[PDB]
Amino acid sequence: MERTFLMIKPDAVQRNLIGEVISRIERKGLKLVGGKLMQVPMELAETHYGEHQGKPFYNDLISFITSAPVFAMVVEGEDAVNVSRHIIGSTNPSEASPGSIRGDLGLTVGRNIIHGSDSLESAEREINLWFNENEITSYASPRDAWLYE
Amino acid sequence: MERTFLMIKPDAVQRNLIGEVISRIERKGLKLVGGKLMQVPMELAETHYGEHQGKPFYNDLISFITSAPVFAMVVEGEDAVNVSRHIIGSTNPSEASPGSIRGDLGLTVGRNIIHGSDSLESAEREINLWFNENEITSYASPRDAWLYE
Amino acid sequence: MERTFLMIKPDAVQRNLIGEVISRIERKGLKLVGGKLMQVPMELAETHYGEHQGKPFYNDLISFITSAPVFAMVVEGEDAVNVSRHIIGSTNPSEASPGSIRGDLGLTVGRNIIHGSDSLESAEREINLWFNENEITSYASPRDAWLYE
Ligand SMILES: Nc1ncnc2c1ncn2[C@@H]1O[C@H](COP(=O)(O)OP(=O)(O)O)[C@@H](O)[C@H]1O
Ligand SMILES: Nc1ncnc2c1ncn2[C@@H]1O[C@H](COP(=O)(O)OP(=O)(O)O)[C@@H](O)[C@H]1O
Ligand SMILES: Nc1ncnc2c1ncn2[C@@H]1O[C@H](COP(=O)(O)OP(=O)(O)O)[C@@H](O)[C@H]1O
Ligand SMILES: [Mg+2]
Ligand SMILES: [Mg+2]
Ligand SMILES: [Mg+2]
Repeated sequence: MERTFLMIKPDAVQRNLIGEVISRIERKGLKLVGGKLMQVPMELAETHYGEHQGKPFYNDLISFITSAPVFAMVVEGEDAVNVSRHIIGSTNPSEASPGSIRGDLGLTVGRNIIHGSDSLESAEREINLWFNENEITSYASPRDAWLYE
Repeated sequence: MERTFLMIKPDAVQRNLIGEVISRIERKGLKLVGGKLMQVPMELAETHYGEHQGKPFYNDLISFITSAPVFAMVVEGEDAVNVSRHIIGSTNPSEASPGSIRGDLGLTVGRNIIHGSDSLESAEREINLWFNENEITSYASPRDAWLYE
Repeated sequence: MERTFLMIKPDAVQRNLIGEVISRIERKGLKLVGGKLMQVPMELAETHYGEHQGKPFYNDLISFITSAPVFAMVVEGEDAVNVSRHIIGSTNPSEASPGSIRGDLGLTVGRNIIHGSDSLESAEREINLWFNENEITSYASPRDAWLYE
């Protein structure tokens, strides 16, 4: 089944919102298949956020993401990449739909709760960057027969 | 006052979200006026969803809706039909607004949690199809003085 | 730091939705810095809602806002006026996004749960009108370093 990379950022961690973010992912029908609380080393931060090296927020992003643990996830489900982006909401929490993770819990664009892969291509890159395959489980669940034709 | 027919589908029943969906309806201010847990007969499913007869998903539609019990409901309030459609959200859960029942809880279009009548006339037909009048109660909520001018 | 005036209306008070409304404000990141349960004198209502004096709904507005107590608040945070309106949703709960306070909890345009100031000008006006400076507390919170760069 399709997989994406999700990551609860240090603002949500330091706000004691880990369970609440997870609940939103779970209740959507997405399956957690990889999951670890970890500190992000500088090298990992930078390769993760490589595409943004040009920009004025870059230094502040790298600092932020490396300032306290994140909860990194691999998440499975039909159309999982676009589904997750949909529930996460716009990069800017003031544009994100109410009801979305960022919309409900994020205040500013730079501190916006959670990351999700932006495409299949960047899902497979990020999943490989953050996880080894031995860290990723595969398992059938009761509700699987009810989520899918 | 205006009434609509809502039905918590088998996916939400088998995922144990009955209470959660009812709560979404109740806090919107809609009044539950009829409700029963029931298995859907083949004949009722087919007449209820007859407008979809030769669409590719129809056989799946009919097998799903008959596969386990549903929670059938008559709900009352000003503009109940549209108000209900609005908190249910789009047919496809990944189009449905975050914060809507389908946006938050459904994963795929085939398994989208809850049904609501799509028009005033389809509400009266579906209400009549699913309930006899002696199944529909009549009562004043203390809250009404405050939902309306 | 930018601040705005939010007011939980007698309909949410009379449906016992006070904590639930306050929770959506808090979890967005907004900091409650002033707050008080109070009956609204007629003159306070009239000056707060003076703009609408001509309109056909004005008399209903005044009677409604004075029918039971309200919860008056001053809330603080970056872009607080717009951020507040965003989570609150459109005046009409039927056009407000699912997931917003008005979309999930309101039923009609006149019984729509909460007020927020509509610009920086009206924020300062409403805060001054409803509160004295000595009822508005100023304080560092733990989360602050995680909401903002
Ligand atoms: N204008 C900005 N100011 C500060 N930080 C930003 C800005 N734009 C993006 N960021 C940070 O960079 C992260 C990645 O940006 P981008 O990849 O465009 O969005 P997304 O995280 O939604 O995929 C954002 O989630 C955010 O934390
Ligand atoms: N493209 C599709 N693939 C699978 N199932 C579908 C599809 N379109 C509709 N359905 C199913 O048929 C039901 C009724 O369809 P429709 O009347 O168009 O939507 P709604 O239920 O939003 O009014 C939907 O609730 C869904 O269960
Ligand atoms: N057509 C209407 N009918 C009844 N009440 C209305 C109407 N329009 C506005 N109101 C009431 O007056 C309040 C103030 O109106 P307005 O400033 O237009 O909206 P908002 O409160 O979203 O800033 C609304 O929250 C609502 O309680
Ligand atoms: Mg991106
Ligand atoms: Mg339809
Ligand atoms: Mg206004």
